[PDB]
Amino acid sequence: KHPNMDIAVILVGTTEEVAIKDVHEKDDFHHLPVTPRVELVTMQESDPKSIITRICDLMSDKKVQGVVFGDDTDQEAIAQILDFISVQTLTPILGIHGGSSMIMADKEEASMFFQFGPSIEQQASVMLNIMEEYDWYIFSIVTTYFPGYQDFENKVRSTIENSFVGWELEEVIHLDMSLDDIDSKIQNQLKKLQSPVILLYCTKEEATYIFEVAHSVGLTGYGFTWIVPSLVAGDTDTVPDEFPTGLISVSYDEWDYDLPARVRDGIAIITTAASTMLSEHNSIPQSKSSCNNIQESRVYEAHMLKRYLINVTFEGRDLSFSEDGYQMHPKLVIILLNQERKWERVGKYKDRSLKMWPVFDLYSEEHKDEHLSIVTLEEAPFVIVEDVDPLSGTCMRNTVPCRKQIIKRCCKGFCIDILKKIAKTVKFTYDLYLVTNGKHGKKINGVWNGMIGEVVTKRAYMAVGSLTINEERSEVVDFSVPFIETGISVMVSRSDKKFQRPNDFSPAFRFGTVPNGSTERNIRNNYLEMHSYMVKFNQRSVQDALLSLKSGKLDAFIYDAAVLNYMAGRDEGCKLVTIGSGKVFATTGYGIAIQKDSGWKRQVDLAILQLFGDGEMEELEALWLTGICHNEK
Amino acid sequence: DPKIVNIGAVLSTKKHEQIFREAVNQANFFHFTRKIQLNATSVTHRPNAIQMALSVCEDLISSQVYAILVSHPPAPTDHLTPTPISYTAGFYRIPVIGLTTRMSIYSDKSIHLSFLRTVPPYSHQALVWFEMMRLFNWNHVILIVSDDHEGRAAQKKLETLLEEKESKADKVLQFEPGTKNLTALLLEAKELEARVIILSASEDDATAVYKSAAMLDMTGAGYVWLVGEREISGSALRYAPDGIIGLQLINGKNESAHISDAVAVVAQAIHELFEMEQITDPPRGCVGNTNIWKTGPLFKRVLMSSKYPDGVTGRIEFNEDGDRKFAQYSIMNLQNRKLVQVGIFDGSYIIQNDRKIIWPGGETERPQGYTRLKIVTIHQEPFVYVRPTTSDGTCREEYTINGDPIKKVICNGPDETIPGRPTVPQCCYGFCVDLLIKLAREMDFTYEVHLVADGKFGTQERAAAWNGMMGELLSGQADMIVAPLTINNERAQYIEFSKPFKYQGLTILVKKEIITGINDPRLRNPSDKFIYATVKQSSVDIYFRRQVELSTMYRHMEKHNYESAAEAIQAVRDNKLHAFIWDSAVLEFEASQKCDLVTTGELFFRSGFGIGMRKDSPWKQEVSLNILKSHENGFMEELDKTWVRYQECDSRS
Repeated sequence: KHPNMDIAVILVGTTEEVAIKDVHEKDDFHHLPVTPRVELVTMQESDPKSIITRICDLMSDKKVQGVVFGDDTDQEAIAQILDFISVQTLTPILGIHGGSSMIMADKEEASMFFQFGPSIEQQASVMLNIMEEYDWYIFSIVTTYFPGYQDFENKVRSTIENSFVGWELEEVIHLDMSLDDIDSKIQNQLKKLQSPVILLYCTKEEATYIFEVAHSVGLTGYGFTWIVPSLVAGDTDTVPDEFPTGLISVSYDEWDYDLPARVRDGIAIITTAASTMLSEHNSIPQSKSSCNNIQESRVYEAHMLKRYLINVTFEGRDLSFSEDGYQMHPKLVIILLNQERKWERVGKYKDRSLKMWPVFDLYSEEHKDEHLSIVTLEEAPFVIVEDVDPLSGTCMRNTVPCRKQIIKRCCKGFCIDILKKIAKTVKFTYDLYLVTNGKHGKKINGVWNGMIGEVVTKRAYMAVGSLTINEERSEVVDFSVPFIETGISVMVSRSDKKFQRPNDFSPAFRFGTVPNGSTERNIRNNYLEMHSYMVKFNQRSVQDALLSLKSGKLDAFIYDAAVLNYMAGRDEGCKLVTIGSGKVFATTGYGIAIQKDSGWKRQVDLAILQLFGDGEMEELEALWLTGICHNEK
Repeated sequence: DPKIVNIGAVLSTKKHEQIFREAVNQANFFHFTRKIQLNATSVTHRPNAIQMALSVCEDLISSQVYAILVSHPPAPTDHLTPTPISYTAGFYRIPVIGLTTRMSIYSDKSIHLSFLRTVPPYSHQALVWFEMMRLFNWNHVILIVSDDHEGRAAQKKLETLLEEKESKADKVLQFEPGTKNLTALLLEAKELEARVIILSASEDDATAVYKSAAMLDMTGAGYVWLVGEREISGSALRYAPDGIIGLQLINGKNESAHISDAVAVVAQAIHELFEMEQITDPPRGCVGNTNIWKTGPLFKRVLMSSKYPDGVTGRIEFNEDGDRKFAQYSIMNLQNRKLVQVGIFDGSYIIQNDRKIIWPGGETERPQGYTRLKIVTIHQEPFVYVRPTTSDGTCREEYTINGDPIKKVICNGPDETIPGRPTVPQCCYGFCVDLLIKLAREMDFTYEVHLVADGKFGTQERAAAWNGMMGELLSGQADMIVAPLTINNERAQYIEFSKPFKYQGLTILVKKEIITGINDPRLRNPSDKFIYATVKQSSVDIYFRRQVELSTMYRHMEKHNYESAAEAIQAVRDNKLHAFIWDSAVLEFEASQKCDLVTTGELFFRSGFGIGMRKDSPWKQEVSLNILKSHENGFMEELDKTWVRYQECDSRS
């Protein structure tokens, strides 16, 4: 009738001979169907022989059905040892502190062992949350052959692949502590890595050697930072200063709950599993404990216990385990090495979510570097050059300075404003000048000309203006997304092949465009006859081309669509209009030069559509682009 | 002064202990006894793991052993009975050397970091197979492994061997131990073209393997079997098939030869070791020492590099894992249901004994080696049609507009007709089907087709993989994909693409009866009032997401998306949506089909439709070669002419 279970618990260390005996096991939650019978024993220092002998010794005829282990020790190995006994006994064992809590090799499925340390996977997740919080995107991993490697590498891989952010894994290193080195082979590899944020994984002892070596390598200093799992920090009571300062690592907190409270949790788990198993089969869990002989019969039946024991809840607190035997989500604390020997808490993390305290600059611009000179050209509706007031001596209002080698000229306009907003958003400073040779880029035989030349010569990082886009320039330099709808178009007073031949029409027809243009090059590429014919009708400048249209002596003019539309809107008389709906072939937009695949690149692009994203472009269109004509609409 | 340096061991019997001590004394006599001396300690195997571990900590380590030797017990209990010692010595990093443990699970340095052995594991046997495979020139094989560290390790090793070559996973087959009936898995195996087989399993499992294999007559000629030492031995030998090829490690049974040699190596290692300074004796006794032994890893390092090529066992060198290198095996044959040595393998090169080769079934000499295509599709109206087979009866005699009977084939695919979705047997007939059978008459292959479960062809999502038939192709659910698939670079890196059967580009469908360009100001001027509709996860959506230049325009399309082609055409027909965007090949046929609806503008995103295959599969090389041959004769032109009706429609204006 009366179902009293048999249980044993051990504490090692505690910094006392006469370690606090039987502090707990006082009846709590007595309602649980099985009452615990407890035998407590302590042993001072850990050994495979001492522990094995003692645990078997307590087994005797005693027939204990469960064991909880706890230690003052920093030792990694201990957990595995007790686990081995479990494999042999099929008697459940778990541990609440220190080494037993420290991670171990994947547990044999038949075997029953549990740890109150966090899962390796969980820890890796927390390390990732920490890096994300400080937005440290780029990192590398240094690991050792100790167990959990590649469960860790895999976990990081899984956690990393899912996220949107463009984080970089730089290197992964596997070095055997065995075959200990004369070569300082670890020094030889570690020296290679250039990455700012390093994850390390190893045994408590190994971390010391790797760190001395890092200190030789120069990896601990100045901008590089290291992040660590539970194992290295261990107890956190003892810290060789071989570890660098600013070292960041996660561990379970002593302060939140003291060790006896944790032991109470363990006992509660064992007796709750016993109560649930009871409820299911009304069967006593009690089994013969003696290791030396064959495992007691019906202990083979014990498997279901593990199945029951994986998730257990008491005191409004979840003990739920994972298949490996680590608890699913114990509360965890983000810890740092405060200057000197202090381990001082930085963050709290629980379940799904993490919270951290410090705001900024935890523990020559850090975010970004260098300077960018820019070249442009003056257009009649993209950039305007103006002569500054001599009395003032310097530029006024929206006008931004630009120099031309031949004298300071003052540039203002669409490119100036778009550039200005972009500079404000991405927060960088820039030098602006004017191009000399060939304006917008031009090809004679083998060689390029214009702003593109200064982009290629690296005399310019980015080129801005009314510059159109084409396959060749996109090939040589990365272009920004088009901000405006534009292209080739026609402007006249008021595919048919009328353009294709003038000669078909008996009176001579006339049309022309500005030479050295993307338009003229495109024309020569696709339509030869038009180019060869139009060379006679080519005009010096847009104002002069306009002179050919306006005063007569030319019928039609062809040019960029944005300029032709703005000119459509702005004319001394509404004597000029666009073609059809002004719907342009070769539909394009104004882009911006960059060097190559390496550039601020995408950061620019985002900025651009944010400009339209807030609707500024419509306003800027009304101010700069909008013409008065097209008034009868 | 002399210094007595202890060694320790666990061995089968007291006689072998005497052999051990004798070998040790031979080591002492033959190397300087003035500087150093070696002392021997040993113990018989104990009934449990625990008595033995206690023996190591008490009986051995109290003697300050610099290393331990271990051998498999007289009656093997479970497996890897020398598991505990590797752990126990391992705590202190005391090097352990096994004589009889061919077990593979000790190869991982991580779990057992002190473990070295005078024998290679069962995994390393693959070195032979690759060499065997090398000679006979069969690149195509099948691998059958039990599921455990042993089998998976064997697979990893062989595959790693293959990795230097183009990686060859012709097929791989995993079964879980203790399973009496394996029949289904072999039924899957026969379908694979490669006719050569290699397997690793335990004796009991192997019995079941051969038992199941004989039922399906895979033991017959034209099939080859390659196997591990364990497979030929025991009860497995009894049920073993004729003509099988088999392996036996040399001196695997003998502990003693390995004893003399291991101790010889230990002696050489120590004498080489004491040449170095800053040495420390191993911990005295288990009790009171929580700390490792700093020398131990060094002792391991020299011992792994310890040469002494002349030995009773053969050449000695150690791989990175501490496993032995350049070991010798003796190949075995099953002739007349008895074991015979056809050849013997030593070093990196096989050696052929004078005995005649045997293959399974009757062969004087028969090195013969190396049939189905699983095809997947999607429901797309012009190139594929779906109707269920009437009752059991198969397919309709329905005839094309040009008098010909319509061809048809069976396809298993998703059904929405039932409330739950079963993979349903169906009849499917298509342009792509006629093409496929055209190939099938042209090509040696035979075809079985089932439609992909997901209505989508494929898109990257969720880690994981792109959902849809493409995902089946990488997964191998279907080895080849026949459908109307546009061909793009994002997909292209993952897989090989057949030369396009068709050339078409995207376009828009709008009802005629009262869109300027691919770039339509009307698109450019979107309206909540004027809808423009597409399918999410359609490749067009990939065009929208991948392309930066139009990236703004994507979102307007994203709104009010439809799940499938029929619904998308219907919306325009129902007039729910004013415009529909899709590639022409699917759309133009419909444009002909109704004429109430029209296609407009110029095909943009000009592309082609092609048959998907893995880059690794060479059949695609023929496929394209065939595709071109089908283009030149105008076969495609006549097929499009058949399946594009063109009957009633015109330019409306």
